Amino acid sequence: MERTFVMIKPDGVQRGLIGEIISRFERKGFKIVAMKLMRISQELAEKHYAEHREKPFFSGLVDFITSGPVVAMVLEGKNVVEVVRKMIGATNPKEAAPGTIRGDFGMSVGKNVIHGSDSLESAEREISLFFKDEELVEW
Amino acid sequence: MERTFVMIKPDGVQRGLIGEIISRFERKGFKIVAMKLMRISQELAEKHYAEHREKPFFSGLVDFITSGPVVAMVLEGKNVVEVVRKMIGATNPKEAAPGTIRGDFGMSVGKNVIHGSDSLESAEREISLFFKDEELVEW
Amino acid sequence: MERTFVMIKPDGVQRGLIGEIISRFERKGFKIVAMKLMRISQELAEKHYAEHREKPFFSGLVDFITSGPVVAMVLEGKNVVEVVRKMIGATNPKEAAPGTIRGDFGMSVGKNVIHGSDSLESAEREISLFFKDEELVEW
Amino acid sequence: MERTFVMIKPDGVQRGLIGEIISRFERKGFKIVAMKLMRISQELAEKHYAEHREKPFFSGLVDFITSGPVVAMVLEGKNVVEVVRKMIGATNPKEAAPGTIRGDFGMSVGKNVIHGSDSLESAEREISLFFKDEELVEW
Amino acid sequence: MERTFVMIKPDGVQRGLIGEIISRFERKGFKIVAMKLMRISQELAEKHYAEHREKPFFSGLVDFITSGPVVAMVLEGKNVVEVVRKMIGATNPKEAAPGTIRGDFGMSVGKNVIHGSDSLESAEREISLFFKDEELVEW
Amino acid sequence: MERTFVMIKPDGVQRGLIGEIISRFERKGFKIVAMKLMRISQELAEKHYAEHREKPFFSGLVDFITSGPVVAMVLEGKNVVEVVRKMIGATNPKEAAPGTIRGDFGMSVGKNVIHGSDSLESAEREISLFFKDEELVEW
Repeated sequence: MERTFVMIKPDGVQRGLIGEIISRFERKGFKIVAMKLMRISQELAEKHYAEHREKPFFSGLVDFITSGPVVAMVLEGKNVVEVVRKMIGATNPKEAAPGTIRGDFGMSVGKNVIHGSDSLESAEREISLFFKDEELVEW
Repeated sequence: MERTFVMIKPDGVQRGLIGEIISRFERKGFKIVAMKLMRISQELAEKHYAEHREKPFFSGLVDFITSGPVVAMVLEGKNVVEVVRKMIGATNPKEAAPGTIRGDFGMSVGKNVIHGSDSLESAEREISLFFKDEELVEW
Repeated sequence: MERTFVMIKPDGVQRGLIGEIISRFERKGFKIVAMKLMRISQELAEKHYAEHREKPFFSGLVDFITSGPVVAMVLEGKNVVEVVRKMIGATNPKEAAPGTIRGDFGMSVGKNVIHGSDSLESAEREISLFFKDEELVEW
Repeated sequence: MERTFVMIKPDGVQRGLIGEIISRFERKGFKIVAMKLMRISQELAEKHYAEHREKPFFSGLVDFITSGPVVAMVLEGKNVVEVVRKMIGATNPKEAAPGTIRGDFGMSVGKNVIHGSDSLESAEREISLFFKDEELVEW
Repeated sequence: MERTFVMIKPDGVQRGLIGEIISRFERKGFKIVAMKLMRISQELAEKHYAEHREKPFFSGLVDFITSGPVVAMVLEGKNVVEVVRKMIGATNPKEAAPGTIRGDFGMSVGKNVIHGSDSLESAEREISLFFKDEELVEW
Repeated sequence: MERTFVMIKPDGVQRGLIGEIISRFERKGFKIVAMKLMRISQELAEKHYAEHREKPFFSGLVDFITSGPVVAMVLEGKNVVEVVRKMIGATNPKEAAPGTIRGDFGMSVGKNVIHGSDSLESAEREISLFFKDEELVEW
C-alpha cells in the first residue's frame, strides 16, 4: 500500500505548526505509520538533497534543514504521494493554492514549512533514508 | 529544565486527534523535545502500568494500550508537568473539565485519549522508560 | 442505551453555530441518532416549557423559542445526559464555565444558544415530545 | 429564492464530519431550510441514483448510500447550487481543489463524504424526492 | 519593506469575521503594522473609491462602505500586496477559489467581506489615505 | 451600556494570537466599539501599572508591555467586564482554567497574553487612559 515521506521543516516546527499539519493529513484519512522529532546531520541533509548539489545556494538549502528539529514522518493511504503533494502545494508559497499548507502558512520558498516526496521513486528513497524497517508501525 | 511525558493513546491516534492534541501544547508555548509514533510492547505496557497489575481491569488497560500505535512525547517548559496535567484533566472524561483534552474528547475512563505524567517523579520514570537519551532533541 | 435530547435554539441557528455545536458532540464521540431542523409550534413550546408557565418571563421564553428554526436532536452514548449537560454548562452563560457551549457562545440567560435534558426523566419526556419512534436511526 | 440539496453520505456521518460540513455552509452565509438524519431505503437510493442505473457498479453505488445514516438537507441562498458544487469540489477527492470539502476530507470517489445537486434541475428533483413541503422551514 | 492596505468591510465586521481574517494573515506570517476600527466618512469613501466614480451604482458602493464600522489595517511582509490579493481571492465570491477569504465567507460582490490593495501603487495611495505616519508601528 | 478594556499584550501579538483572541470575543457576541494597534509609551505603561510601581518586578512589567505592539480595545455588552474577566481567566496561566485565554495560551504570570479590566471602575479608568472619545465607534 502506497507510502510517502513528509518532513515538517525547522520553520514549521519553530512556528508551532506541527499539530495543524498533522490534523490536515488525519482529516484527509491518511495513516501515520512512522513519525519522529529529530535533528538532521550534515551528511543526511546532503544525501537527502543530493540532486540539488550542483544548483545555486545548495549549502544555504542544507544549512537550513539542519538549523533546527524537524518532524520526519511516513504517511500511508491511496494516492498518498500525489495527494500529499497537492495538499502541500507549489514549492513557492506565493503560487501555492489557498487551502494548501504552503499557501496558508509558508513565508517563502526557503521557508516553506514542509516537504513531501515528488514521486513514487523519491518516496521510497526518502523513506529508506530516514527510517529503518522496525520504525514502521502496522496499525 | 522541567520535562513531562505525554502519550497519545490508541483511541486518540485511531480517531485522528494527534494534530489537535499537539496543537494545544504548541499554542500553549511548550517545546516538544522528543516525539515518536510507536507500538508499545507487552513488557513496556506492563512496566508502565505496574501499579495497576493487581487490579481486575489490568488486562483491559494493557490490551487497549498495545492495541494500535501511540504517540510518545516529551514536552519541556516551566511547570510543564502540572500545567500539562491540568490541560489533560481528570482521568474519567465525565469528571474532566470542558476545555480539557479528556473533557473535550475522552469517551470513557479507559478510552480517555491521552496520558501525561502525574508528578515530577512519575515524569522522570516515564521519560526514562520510553526514550533513550539520544532521542532527545535540543532546540 | 442512554439517550439525551438537545436543541439548538433560534439564536444558535440564526448566528451560524449549528456546525460548531454538532462538532463538539461528534469530537466527543457521541452518536446522533435523530436530528431535524424544525419550527417549534406554540403548543409544543408550551408543553416543553410547562414548568415555567406561571413565571413572568414565560412569554419571552415562548416567543423566543418559536421565533426561528431550531435543530432538535437525540444523542446516544455512555452518561450522555450528564456529560452533555456539563458540555453545555450553566443556564446563565455568565456562570457557565469557559469551554462550555453556553460559556463560549451564550449571550444572556434567555439567549443561551442551546438546551440539553437535565436528567434521565427529562430526557425521556423530551425525546418523546419532539420525535416519533420512526425518526430514530440505528447506526 | 434558489435552493439546493445536500447529502452528507454515510462515510461523512460515520467519521464525525457533520458539524464541519455544516459550519462551512453557515460561514458562507447560506440558510439550512430543511435537514434530517435518516437511513435511505433501497427504493429511494435507486430513484436518487436513477441516471446511473446503466453505468458500471451501480449497485455498489446504491449499497453504499444505504450502508448507514446520512444527513439530508436543503440549503437556500444566492447561487447556492453552483456555489455549493464548487465548495464540495470535484467528484474525485484527489482532483478536488484544496479548501473544498472533498479535497480536504474525501478518501476516494466512492468515499467522497458529500453530495450536492449538479444543476437547478436536479436540485428541484432531489429536494422533492427527499422532502415534503411541510418539512421546509421559513426562518 | 512591502506593505498593503486591507479593509474588513462592514459585512465582515457585522458578521463577527474579524478574528478569522486576522488569523489567516498572522498564520501566513505577515505583520500588522497599523490597525483601527473606524467609521468611514462620505468624503473618505468617495476618495477611496474615486476610480469607480463613473461606473454603475457608484453611490451604492459608497453607501455600503459607510453603513457600519470597518477595520482599516496595514500588513507588512514579502509579496504582501500580491499574496494578500490571492488570499482574499476574486472580487466575485462565487468565483473566488475555495480556501480564500472571499470564497469561504463572501456572499456576493457587494457583500464580499474584505478589500486588499490591487497593486503597489494603490497600496501606497490607500495607506496614505487611511493612516498618518505616526499610526504605523515598528515592532 | 457596559464597556470593558482589553489589551492583547506583546507576547499575544508577536505569537500570532490576535485573531484567535478577537474571535473568542466575537463568537461570544460582544461588540468591538474601539480598537487599535499601538506601541505603549513609557508614561502610558507607568500610569497603567501605577499600583505595581513599588514592586520589584515593575521594570519587568513595563519593559515587557512597551517591548512590541499591543492591541488595545474596547468591548461592549451585558456584563462585559465580568464575562471578559472569566473568559481571560486567572492572572497566572498555571491557575487559569482550561478554555480560558490565559489557560490555553499564557506562558507565565508575566507573559500571560492579555489583560481585561478587573472591575467597573478599572474599566472606566482604562478606557479613559487608552482612548479619546472620537475613537469610539457606534454600530
